[PDB]
Amino acid sequence: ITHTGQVYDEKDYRRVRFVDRQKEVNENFAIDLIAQQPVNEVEHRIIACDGGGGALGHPKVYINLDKETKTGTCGYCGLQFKQ
Amino acid sequence: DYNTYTFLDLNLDLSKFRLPQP
Amino acid sequence: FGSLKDEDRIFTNLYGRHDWRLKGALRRGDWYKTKEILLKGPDWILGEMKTSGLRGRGGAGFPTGLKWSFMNKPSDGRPKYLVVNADEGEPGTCKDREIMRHDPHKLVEGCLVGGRAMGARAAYIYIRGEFYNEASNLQVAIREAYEAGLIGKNACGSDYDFDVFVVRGAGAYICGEETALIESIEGKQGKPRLKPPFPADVGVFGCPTTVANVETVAVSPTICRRGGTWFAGFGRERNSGTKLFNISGHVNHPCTVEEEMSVPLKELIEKHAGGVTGGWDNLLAVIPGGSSTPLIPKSVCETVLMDFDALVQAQTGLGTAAVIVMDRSTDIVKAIARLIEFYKHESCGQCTPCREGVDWMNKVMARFVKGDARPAEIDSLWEISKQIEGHTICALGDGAAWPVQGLIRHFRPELEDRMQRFAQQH
Amino acid sequence: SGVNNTKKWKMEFDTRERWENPLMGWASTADPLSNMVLTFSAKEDAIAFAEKNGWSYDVEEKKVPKPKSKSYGANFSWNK
Amino acid sequence: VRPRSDVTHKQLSAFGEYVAEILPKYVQQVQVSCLDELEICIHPDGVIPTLTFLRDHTNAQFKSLADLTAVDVPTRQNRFEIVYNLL
Amino acid sequence: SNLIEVFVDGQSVMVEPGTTVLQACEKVGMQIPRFCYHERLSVAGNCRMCLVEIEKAPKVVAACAMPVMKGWNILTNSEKSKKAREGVMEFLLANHPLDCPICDQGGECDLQDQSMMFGSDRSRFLEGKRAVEDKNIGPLVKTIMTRCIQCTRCIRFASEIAGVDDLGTTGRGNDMQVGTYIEKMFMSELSGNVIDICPVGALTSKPYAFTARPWETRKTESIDVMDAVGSNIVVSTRTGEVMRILPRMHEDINEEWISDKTR
Amino acid sequence: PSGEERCIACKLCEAICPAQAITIEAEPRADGSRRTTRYDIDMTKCIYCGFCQEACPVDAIVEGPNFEFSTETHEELLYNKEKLLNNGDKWEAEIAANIQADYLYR
Amino acid sequence: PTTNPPTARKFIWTNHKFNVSATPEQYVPYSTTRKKIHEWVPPSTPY
Amino acid sequence: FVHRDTPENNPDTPFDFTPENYKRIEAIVKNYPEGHQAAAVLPVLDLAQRQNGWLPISAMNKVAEVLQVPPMRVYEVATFYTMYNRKPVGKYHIQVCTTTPCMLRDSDSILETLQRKLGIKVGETTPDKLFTLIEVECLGACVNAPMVQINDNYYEDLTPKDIEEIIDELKAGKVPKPGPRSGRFCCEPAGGLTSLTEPPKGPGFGVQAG
Ligand SMILES: Cc1cc2nc3c(=O)[nH]c(=O)nc-3n(C[C@H](O)[C@H](O)[C@H](O)COP(=O)(O)O)c2cc1C
Ligand code: SF4
Ligand code: SF4
Ligand code: SF4
Ligand code: FES
Ligand code: FES
Ligand SMILES: [Zn+2]
Repeated sequence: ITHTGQVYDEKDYRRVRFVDRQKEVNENFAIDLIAQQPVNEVEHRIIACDGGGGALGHPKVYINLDKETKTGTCGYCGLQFKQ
Repeated sequence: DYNTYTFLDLNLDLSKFRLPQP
Repeated sequence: FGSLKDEDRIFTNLYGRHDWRLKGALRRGDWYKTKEILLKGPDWILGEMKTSGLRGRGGAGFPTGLKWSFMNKPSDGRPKYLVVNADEGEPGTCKDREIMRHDPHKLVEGCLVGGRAMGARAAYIYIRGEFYNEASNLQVAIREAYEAGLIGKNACGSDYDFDVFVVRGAGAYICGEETALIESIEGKQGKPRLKPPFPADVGVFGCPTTVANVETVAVSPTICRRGGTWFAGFGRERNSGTKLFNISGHVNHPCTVEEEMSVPLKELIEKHAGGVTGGWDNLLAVIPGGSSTPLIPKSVCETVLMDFDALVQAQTGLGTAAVIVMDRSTDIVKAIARLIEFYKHESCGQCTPCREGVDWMNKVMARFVKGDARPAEIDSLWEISKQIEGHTICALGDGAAWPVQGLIRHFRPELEDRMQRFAQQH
Repeated sequence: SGVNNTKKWKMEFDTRERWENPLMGWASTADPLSNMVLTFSAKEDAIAFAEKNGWSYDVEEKKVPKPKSKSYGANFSWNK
Repeated sequence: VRPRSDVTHKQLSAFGEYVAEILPKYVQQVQVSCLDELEICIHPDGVIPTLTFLRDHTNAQFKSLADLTAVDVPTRQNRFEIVYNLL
Repeated sequence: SNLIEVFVDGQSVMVEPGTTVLQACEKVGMQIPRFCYHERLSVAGNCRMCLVEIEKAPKVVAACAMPVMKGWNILTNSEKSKKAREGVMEFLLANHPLDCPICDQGGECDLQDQSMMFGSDRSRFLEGKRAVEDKNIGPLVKTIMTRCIQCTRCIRFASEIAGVDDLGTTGRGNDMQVGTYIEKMFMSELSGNVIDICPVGALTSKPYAFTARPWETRKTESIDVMDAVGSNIVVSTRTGEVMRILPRMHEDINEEWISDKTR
Repeated sequence: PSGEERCIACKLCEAICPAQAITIEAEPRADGSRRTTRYDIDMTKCIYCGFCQEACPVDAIVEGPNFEFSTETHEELLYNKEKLLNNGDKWEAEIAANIQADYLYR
Repeated sequence: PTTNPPTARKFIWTNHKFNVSATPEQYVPYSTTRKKIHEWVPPSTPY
Repeated sequence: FVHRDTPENNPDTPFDFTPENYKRIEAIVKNYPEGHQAAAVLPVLDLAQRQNGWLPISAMNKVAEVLQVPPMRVYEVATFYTMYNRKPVGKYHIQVCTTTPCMLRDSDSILETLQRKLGIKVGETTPDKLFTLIEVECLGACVNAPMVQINDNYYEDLTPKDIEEIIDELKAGKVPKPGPRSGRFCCEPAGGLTSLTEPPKGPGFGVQAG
């Protein structure tokens, strides 16, 4: 159910906690939300993902898009870029 | 004018002269 | 002073004009006293070198005699060796390309004359692979010599047995370095070693070894023939003998001519070679020893004798004595910038200070040519420059820092204006 | 490769139960002397603390790296 | 870098010697930190005597007790280090 | 006999002839900041982060590689030997990708600490950085090699401690990348030690990728039971489940190394 | 903005929390990305210092404007990743405005 | 908010909720981490 | 510097020294001290290139076997030096020297001339694969500043036009008089010898006794 497949077993009693209450979960899951964003087709071997917004984003990092097969993915945003 | 193997082949020719190995 | 006589010059075959082959060499009488000299013994030969006062002749001008002497210590059961670097990579150096191509023999007897001085079992000549044709010339010459019996067992009538080999370089400036020539000879990657295990002590293949600029090996037979005194007389004090001078760039007749070392610079371009293109007034700067040495502007170019002592007083190095001249028609900021590009495309990357430092100066230098960088950045490069100068495993990092230091030292106002020019147009 | 944390002797009490907590899954411990690690400069002083406080002790001798001979020349040995 | 006046490190140092001389039976060590603070160290028996001299001496009146504390160095045989700070 | 006397800041330590300058400082107790020098790996001199200043000498010397000589005073903390570290650390950091909150050698970094202790507080590298394509060296070691400080301890271990002789340097300049030229996995026992021996977090462990962070890990010293060499090991446990087993040094049994199986 | 949670589990928000409030355990997500399996701020333990706001490199954990979250039961005050992420989604518009106003200062 | 609206980011809620504490929508804390020590399930086939 | 196996460039391309080449390899090994065959890596690897300009990964592997050296070692040497192609290369493979000495004597012009002459941009090769243009660094021969190395030959002291002439010679026919296509002989003073004007000396001259 949750982001990590956290689902109390059919016999676990913490399910009593959810009795007469809502088990809080978020419909918007990141694993999926990042996928939607398309691969950025940059034209330089190495590009940088400042995180969007500079100081309001994530530490700046340079990605090597040299591997033709795969696409570079910022360890921070998850945004992907291909040459 | 010299061929691509000039250096190597010339050397081989010199092998006979080349003093014994260590 | 200067004005060496052609008669007292060493490579008469310079500029060709005489068969680089043996015959022409016999008329030159290059192989005249070779048997006798070797018969004299290792010590006597090395002694003549000391008397000569001959310095390096290659990159750093270490006293040749003392250096070679370091392997005149008794053999410890490992064959001693001779390595004659002919990489000739320092930008501006065609100095060596001559002896190798024009007068291969002089170097062949230089090798055996030098060999008995160090008691080397054999000599390997690392001519840069770029010069394939050059190689063709020397082993033809080496082949002639053995056919004659001048080299090999029974070398020139001497019980001494010396074998000379030629090794292919593969387009690396660093291969030139003394510890790195060895590793290329050893077959590993061309990465210099640290000096604590000195080259004589740990040799190639762990056998004592010594490395000489081809010019240094070539003059040793003629210096023994002419005697140290004749040679030592030509130079100024410590700086001695006559060193070939290659003048390239912004000069009317660029050429390599050998002249009395300690020859005034304003004169070198004036008497041999040719006048500074556009008049001596059109001299922005000159780099006396090649790319590694700092360029000197026209303040000293007027009166600077080109001897290593005089240059070190001037803060520049005689080096390979390659004179590169820059008229007032050149963007020095870009001239030196390509030399830093020359060093980023070439340093081995073994040591942290050169690897990142040379790349760091390249990035800053490219911005400096554009003028994008602010004025405060200029003194930073200075600080980046000396971090690289004293911390590097080899001298190339030493060499990369000096041109940067020269540009800031004498042309700081021009770089500031390029700084200013870009800021104004926004 | 720093050795500044291998200098002073420490005496540490034996580890005890760390059961998972049902409500949040946090680790839970019933042993008070667990997180306590006292630092003593010398082996003799630490042994003294155990004796007067009455805790049992089992001292482990310091083991320091043995001297190792190194020299850059070796790597370029004729025959290694 | 903090500004340091050596006037104090000299004044306090001298006083330290003065106290030590006057109370040599108990003063073991007298040091001035690099922070210009004196720290006479006394044998436990000198608690009464050293304090009294400081509370009632014309050339060293130390009327109020800022604090009494005890660091605990377990390694140290004498575990506690009673520290009395006076003004 | 065979006991030169060298002074480390005037402490007259005495060392067997042959001891390096770094080793001389160790017996006094001082520790030269070092990268690319491991006790049981050959001296290489790649980093030059250990430059010290023997007294009355024009240039600073390489600690890990300079045979000490009689009389020398090391001046390890000399204003000079600090510029010789404040300026090297400038370089290692310049091409470094700042993903320290990705680098799981976060608190286990000999490059942040040697930077927080022996280096400067800022940066002047206003230029751009470099990036090196990663490599799937294996299923145990995750080589995020854009982190590599080209210290060549891997290429040594992979040749000297283990006889793999596969890892090697490729190219020259600032794009010397120390990865297998063709993609052949580094398959050998003793493989995981590369993780422990790379001070940078370029190549680290793939199973223990992001499960923890070292300050939290409670470290209990125990014995290897997988094999009969009985190698000493430290089991790093967080909140009661083991997170990592890494080696702890036993001169006689496992001297800083452990098998691929038992970690 | 894309929808990928900012936290990358560096876990120094846990390191600098004065009260030991934040508990983080992580594992590489299927995507291969670094993410926190469990992020639990115990608000009763938290003393609202705001250092976590300070420490985060990606600034994933922020001190949100709402002060009215009084709860009938003690358990509700303990917060897991889903409540905080939901709290983040609800107040993101104002949090973004607040960070926008104060980032130059920091 | 009318004058300068806020930034919309295609995850932010459209219906924001008040204190749900007394109502059954309330957060009930739970560990989101999966099991750690999986166990050997016996063999169901009689030996 | 990564060899991602490709159908063309990968070991499926079998490599083996022609019988003659192997003979050459043997001599090369003889020069070096016995027990130090590994030292012949560079020379042998070059011979491989002589055989096949591409010098494919397979070739590198063969070199290793022939010299009984770890495969990685061959790779290191190949990826370190620059005279090794490690890819397919043009029949002519011209290289233009662009260090400051040459540039100061207008090397850039030559490169530009070639770019359009060749119709191919630097770092690239002609469609017929006849010519590959590379901006190489100091190739020595600086005195004859304007200079380029076509294949092994060194064409020097060239004015833009000269190259076009040379390229044409290469494009139709062969052996286009390789060398400095200028009035100067080698690196002599262009106008006239500043020295060495007089005849050379003779054996024994000014020799110290013995
Ligand atoms: C980066 C670098 C490149 C070098 N290139 C050359 C060269 O091309 N030719 C040369 O003779 N020496 C060169 N040297 C100097 C050699 O390392 C060595 O000092 C010299 O060849 C010794 O010869 P000598 O005793 O005749 O001076 C170079 C040094 C460095 C650091
Ligand atoms: S290695 Fe990992 S941790 Fe150490 S500095 Fe580089 S990134 Fe930060
Ligand atoms: S990988 Fe680790 S060890 Fe191998 S070089 Fe890069 S940093 Fe040094
Ligand atoms: S919250 Fe910020 S700091 Fe705490 S882990 Fe996630 S990212 Fe790192
Ligand atoms: S440790 Fe001194 S060179 Fe790296
Ligand atoms: S720079 Fe082109 S010849 Fe040396
Ligand atoms: Zn990103």
